[PDB]
Amino acid sequence: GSSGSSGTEREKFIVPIKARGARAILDFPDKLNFSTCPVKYSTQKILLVRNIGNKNAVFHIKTCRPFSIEPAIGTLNVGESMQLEVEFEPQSVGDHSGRLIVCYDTGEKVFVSLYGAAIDMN
Repeated sequence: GSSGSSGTEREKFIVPIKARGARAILDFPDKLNFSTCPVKYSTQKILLVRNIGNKNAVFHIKTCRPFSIEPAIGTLNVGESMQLEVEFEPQSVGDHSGRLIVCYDTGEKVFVSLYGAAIDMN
C-alpha cells in the first residue's frame, strides 16, 4: 500500500474550467532526436526556447552523464528567446534513450525523451 505503485501511463494534464492570475510556461519539444552520431566522440545540439507564459518563468533541468546539458537552469522573460546546449556522449555503442525532467519554481514538471543512436563507425 504505502509503498508500491503498479504503474499508469502519463496523461497530459489539463487546466480547470477557468484559471487566471500569473503563470509561467515555456516551449519545449516532445523529445530530442540525435541523428547518427559517433559512440566515442561526444555529441551536442542547440535548443531554442521562447517564453510563452505571462510572467518570468524559472525552469531547472536535472540530468547526468552520459546525458548532460547547460545551463542546467535559467530564467527567460516573456517576449524573448534563448539557446540551450545539450551535451551527450554515448560511451557505449547502441541506442540510448532518456528523459529530461524539468523543475519549475511554481511546482511543475516536464518530460522530454532523449535519443542518440551511437555507432562503432570509429
